[PDB]
Amino acid sequence: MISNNAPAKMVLNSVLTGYTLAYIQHSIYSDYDVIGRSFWLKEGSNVTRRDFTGIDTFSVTINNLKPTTTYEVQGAFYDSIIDSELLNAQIGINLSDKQTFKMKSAPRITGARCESEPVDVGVGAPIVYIDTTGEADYCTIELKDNSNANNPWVKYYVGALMPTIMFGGVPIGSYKVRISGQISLPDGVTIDSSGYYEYPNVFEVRYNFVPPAAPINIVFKAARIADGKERYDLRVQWDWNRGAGANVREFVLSYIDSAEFVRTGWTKAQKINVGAAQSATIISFPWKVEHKFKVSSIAWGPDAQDVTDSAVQTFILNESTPLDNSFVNETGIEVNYAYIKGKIKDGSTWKQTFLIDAATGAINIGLLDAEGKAPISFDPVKKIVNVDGSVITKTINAANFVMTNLTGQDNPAIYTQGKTWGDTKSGIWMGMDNVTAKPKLDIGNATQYIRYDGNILRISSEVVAMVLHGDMIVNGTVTASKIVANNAFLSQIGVNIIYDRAAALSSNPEGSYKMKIDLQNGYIHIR
Amino acid sequence: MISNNAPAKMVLNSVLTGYTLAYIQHSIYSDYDVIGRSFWLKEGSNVTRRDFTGIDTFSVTINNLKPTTTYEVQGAFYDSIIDSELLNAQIGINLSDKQTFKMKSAPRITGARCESEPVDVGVGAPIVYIDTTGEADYCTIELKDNSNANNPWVKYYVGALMPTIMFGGVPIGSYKVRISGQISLPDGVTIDSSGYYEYPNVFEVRYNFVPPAAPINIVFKAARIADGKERYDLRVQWDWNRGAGANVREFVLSYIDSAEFVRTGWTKAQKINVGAAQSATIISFPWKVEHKFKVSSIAWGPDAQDVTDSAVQTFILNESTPLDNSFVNETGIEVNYAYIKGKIKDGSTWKQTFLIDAATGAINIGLLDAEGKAPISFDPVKKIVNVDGSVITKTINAANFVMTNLTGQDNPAIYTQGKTWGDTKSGIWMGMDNVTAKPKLDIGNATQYIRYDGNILRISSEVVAMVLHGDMIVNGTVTASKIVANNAFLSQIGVNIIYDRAAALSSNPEGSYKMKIDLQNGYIHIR
Amino acid sequence: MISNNAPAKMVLNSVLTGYTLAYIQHSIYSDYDVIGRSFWLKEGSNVTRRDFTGIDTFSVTINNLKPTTTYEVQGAFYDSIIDSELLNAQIGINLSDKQTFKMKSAPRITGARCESEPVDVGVGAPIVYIDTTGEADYCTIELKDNSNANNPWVKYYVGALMPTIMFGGVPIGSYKVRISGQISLPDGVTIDSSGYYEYPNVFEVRYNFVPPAAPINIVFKAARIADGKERYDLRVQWDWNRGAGANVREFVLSYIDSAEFVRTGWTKAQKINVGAAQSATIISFPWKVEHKFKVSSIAWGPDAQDVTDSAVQTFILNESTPLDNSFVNETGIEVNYAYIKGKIKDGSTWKQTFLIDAATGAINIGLLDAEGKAPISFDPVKKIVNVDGSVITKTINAANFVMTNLTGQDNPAIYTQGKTWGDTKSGIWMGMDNVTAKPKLDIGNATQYIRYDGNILRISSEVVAMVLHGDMIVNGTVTASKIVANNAFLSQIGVNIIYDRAAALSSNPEGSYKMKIDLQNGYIHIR
Repeated sequence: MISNNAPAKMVLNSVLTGYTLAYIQHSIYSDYDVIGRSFWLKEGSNVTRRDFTGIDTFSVTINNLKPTTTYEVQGAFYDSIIDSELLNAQIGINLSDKQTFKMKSAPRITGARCESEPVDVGVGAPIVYIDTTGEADYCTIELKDNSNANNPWVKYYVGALMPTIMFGGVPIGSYKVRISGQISLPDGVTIDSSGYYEYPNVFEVRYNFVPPAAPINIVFKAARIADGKERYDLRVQWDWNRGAGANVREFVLSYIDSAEFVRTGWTKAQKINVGAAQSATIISFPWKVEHKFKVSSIAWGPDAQDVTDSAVQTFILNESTPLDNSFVNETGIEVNYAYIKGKIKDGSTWKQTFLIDAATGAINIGLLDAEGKAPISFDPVKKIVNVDGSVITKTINAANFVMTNLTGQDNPAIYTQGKTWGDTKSGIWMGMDNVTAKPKLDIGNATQYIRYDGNILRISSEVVAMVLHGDMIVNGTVTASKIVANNAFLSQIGVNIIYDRAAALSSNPEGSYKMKIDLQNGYIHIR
Repeated sequence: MISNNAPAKMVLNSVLTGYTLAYIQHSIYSDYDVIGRSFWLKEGSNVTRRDFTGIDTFSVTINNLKPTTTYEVQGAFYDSIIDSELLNAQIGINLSDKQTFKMKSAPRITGARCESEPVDVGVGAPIVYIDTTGEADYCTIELKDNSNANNPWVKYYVGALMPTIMFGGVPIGSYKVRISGQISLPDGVTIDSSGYYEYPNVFEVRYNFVPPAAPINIVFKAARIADGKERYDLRVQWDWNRGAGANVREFVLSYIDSAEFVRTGWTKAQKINVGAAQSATIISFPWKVEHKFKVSSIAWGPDAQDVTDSAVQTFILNESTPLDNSFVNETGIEVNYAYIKGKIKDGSTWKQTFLIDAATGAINIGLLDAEGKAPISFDPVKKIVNVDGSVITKTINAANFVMTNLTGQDNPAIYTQGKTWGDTKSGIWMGMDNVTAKPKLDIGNATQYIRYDGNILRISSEVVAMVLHGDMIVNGTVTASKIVANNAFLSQIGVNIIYDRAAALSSNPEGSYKMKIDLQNGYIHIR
Repeated sequence: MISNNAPAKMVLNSVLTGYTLAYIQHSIYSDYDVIGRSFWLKEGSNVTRRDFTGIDTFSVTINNLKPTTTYEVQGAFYDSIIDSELLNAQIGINLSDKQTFKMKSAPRITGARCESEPVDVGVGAPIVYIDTTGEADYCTIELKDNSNANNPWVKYYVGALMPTIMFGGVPIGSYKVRISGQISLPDGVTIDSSGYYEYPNVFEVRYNFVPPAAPINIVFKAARIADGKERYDLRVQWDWNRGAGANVREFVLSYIDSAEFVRTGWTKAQKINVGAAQSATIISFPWKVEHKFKVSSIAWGPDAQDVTDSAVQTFILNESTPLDNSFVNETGIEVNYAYIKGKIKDGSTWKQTFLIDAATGAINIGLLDAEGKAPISFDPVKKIVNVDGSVITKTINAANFVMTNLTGQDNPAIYTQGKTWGDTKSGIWMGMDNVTAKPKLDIGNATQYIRYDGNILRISSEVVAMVLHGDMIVNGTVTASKIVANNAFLSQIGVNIIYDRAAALSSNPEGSYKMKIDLQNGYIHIR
């Protein structure tokens, strides 16, 4: 009736599994003869045995646990009654009920990625999205600069595991992430770590700045003029779309002369700043000289910028298709590319005085009365110098005598307008008449006057009509109808019938005489 | 003298209170007959009893703790000596001193709020301010997209509690936060959680971009001209204030013609970019044509922008109140809106030659000598064609004979200036004199000349004065004072007293003769 | 053979050292008479002793540990067999082997610093770099606003220690950091803290915005003209470098008139916006009027901006060194700063008609035939009014008779060009000839005409040549060669030899007569 009742059945109160060790909580013992414990483990197909001599300890910590497996543990006590052999056999020794414990998996990375919002401008925070799927309580994460050969590892986040671990403040450059970890145990000193695990491939952080797209739908137009001077205004309009790249910042409008691009390309070209309205204007655009127009979509990134330009689009303003042209405000001196002129506004009669036209070289002055001419207007085309009138004239240098533009029917002459050779009026006419080819002339009326034609003259008037300043040896014939004188130193005579001035000047020349010597019929009558 | 001394008094070494369970540390036992422990709890007004059979365990973990209350716990041991009845009575059984333990409150949220700095431009980090006021050691925080019906919860921060928990990197969109938690215990396996606690109302994250305010205090001014051509320069100045909205970015100056706004509104309008100086300029502004001016305060936000405009303010430059006008640099061809002219600079005498004025239509040429006229200046107003002098004249087409502008006192005439009909000078005068209504004329001196008046003539001169080219039947009277001839074929005679040229041409016509037949007194003297 | 074998040797299973307390794990006891433990500690040169009465406890927690030292601990048990004296002596009492434990150092700060990327624009996250080098598991970090006298401390990060602790979201203003900490122990209730440790000197957070540098390498140039009107175009180019300050944002080009800066400085000055191309252009620049040009490098910071300007650089365009000048497009009215003119293009002959030059005051009209003159061109310089021809002339006001510009050798005269006094031609000549100083004249041919010289006349022609309208008292001499009449009322006579018209008019005046009374030789012949 003497026996050694074996120590009571073994129970396992609590199990806490580390990565490579499990801390197991058990019950108390008896039998006064115990030596230790004999723990059996079921790996799934193979079994192992361990021994823990010394009983003062109140819990056990198995080690050398094969990674990633659920084990079944068997508790037990043994005394000197049962030897090592029977312990191997496990008969007579009490054993625990079957309990299986899970090994917490190592910290596993499942996704690493950099991301932020599409950067518009300025400096923005780039976030780091690293995803882990293990289990621990003191996980550690480290980064290393991939660029250089040596890079003392750097640890940035230490804490509990998460499906997605995100933290900012990382530098942009190359950095690859390793993963570590530890698991705690109620026994204070013991602490189990995990093997380092680096991602197979590095990743690179960068700002989300992306070059934008160039503007499209370029359209042109212009306002014809300003008030005067024909200042032609050119406006540039275009549409820029959205959907790819970065949010474009402002623009820059660049253009150059057509004839200047050929000699040199897009250097020294005309450039102006642009607003956010997608349309800038040139207020005084050259006329008839073409131009190459380009619009640039300048972007802006946190570190620098980059520009995408539209395709070249040349255009020139001409007399075709202007709009918004209500700047024709008459000012009295209307300078235009097609003409420079001076006019005087009045009522509804735009009375114009001065003009120059670059279409026919016409030069006009003074108000118009002719169909297309004015008193002192001009026309170098089909040249003509046309003028009239002169309030003050105290001089000439050449005669201004002949009349031309018709060799025969503009008779060279200075005369009274409206009267000529053969008019009863008392007007005048002088010069070289050409309807007779020689000078005509007439001064005075048609009865008391002086007439002349190039060949001959007719002066049917007297004067007081022989006034004498010299001695005459008459080369013509001296005829007459009557004669009164004081004496006569003659040469040869004629007197048909001798009257006397005793009768001649006396009344009736056949009057009182005393002897009439008629030499015609033997007539000597003596009284 | 036989007794079972009850197990010694019970002490509670340490207490650690979880949310729903308290881990209590106790002392060791004796008496060889113990069964377990009998813990009494004082809720404040009601008591509960629990039993823990089995003594191998070294500490206890009460459960089912009513939330948010300080409990008084009573430790105890009991043996088979005292039954369940006496255990209920609690007499003879030793009891512990009175200790009260506090239950740590659940994780409580007290404030949730999004905030950052007022965004000027670019992408900025929006922070999330969530405030919790509980107590735990493994607090968890999760966000959920409020927008969609289904949103797999997301956990972002795991760590110790804090008065204010702030973490960035959250998306802008809708997100509401729940709160969880756990509390650890020295016993490894046990871990107590907390019930989920979602904020009653969601909150929405957004950038701190706010529309700015429009510019104010609009003021205009202009510089009158450029060097020449009267290029009028218009400047726009305005003041933009600060204190509300976002930090404005740049501006855009838009304006349109007055007469064009009526037909169409703020479309196809003139627009230019603006700087940060709050003032942009138009270098060649139209003259006398009004304009509607608006200045836009374009903002810029991280995702997009928005513009607040000022009120319309129309203005036109005129002859009133220009400034900074020191561009009057004479160049010799001064084109102006009020006149186009050409002048020659010299010393302090701005000698001007050419002119056209858009105030009176005046057209001027050549240097001035008259009060308001020049030799070939003009004035279509009160029209007059004024010219003088001609170095070369080889032609005319009409006579240029009459004189007008005074029908009577500008006598039609071409004559020597300074001499006329009745002057002793040897000058000339011709034409239709009108102070007598008919031609006056005089060629030569006052003694040997030819005079004429429209009616009659006076030629007091001779010629070699009867030169004869024809035969004369005299229709007047042929008088005379002396006569010399070679013969005479007469008709009737008169000879008072018969002298002879034997005496007449001979000296003393009463000289040598031989018989004088005087017919007056019977006088026949024969010698 | 009776003895009290002392309790077996003392072992120390595990040691966990707090800041001020160490939790030591030990073995179990025996001997039925124990009282407690006697722990000896080796500070390095001095020893201390402690006692722990009561054995129910299974581990010990020494306190009052001198900071920052490695201690050697000695375990022990004692029974009533050995008294306090022998316990002090430590003979007979069993003692433990020698174990030394390290005290974890307090949380030490080694570096505090604010840093971010150099801010270009917008709001950016400023990070806080605080470096700690201690050891704990619940480290705490707090910030305090240095500016104000009272600032309720704020705690922002709670977690494990790290070589460098970085967290964002801090306000910019003044903030100084303190450091705290705690260390956990397996015994649940006990928790050991650390003394507060504030950095000796505060630090201030600020954005990394820094003022940029002004632009350099300023260079000027211009395009001469537009199509017409001589619109001079001025371009401004400059280079801005990189390496210090912030990334400059855009620019602003400001300039003012030279003569206006003296009166007032850089106020009311001309200003235009600028693009990122570092070059803006003025399309119509004043000519010959200098200008002061400044280019501003406006920056942009998260809160506000700041501008650094370049040095003043004045320049004026003149006839020296323009470029890109291919805007000379003839239009027929070429307005220029040096001349305003109107010309008519044709073939390779740029036929020019109208002109005004601001170099010599020349005014030109009509096509040119002279070396430097045209029919109605002008030259107020060395003044001359030159004109010719008039298609219509119906009026004059002064004679236009005299000829001048040569007092003697431009004879005042209106005459037929190419003929004068002494030519056989039938032309004319009138006026005041000056080579004789008095009028010359001739009308008609050289045989039947009227000649005149200022003094005398020669009319070698007849008329039907004595036409009589009055009665003549001849004041000259009336000579003759022949006489025919009807009667004669004479005064005194002469008749040499009495013929008769009975013979005179009859043939042979010596013909049929009847008595010839010759008074010369006593000759009375009677028939």
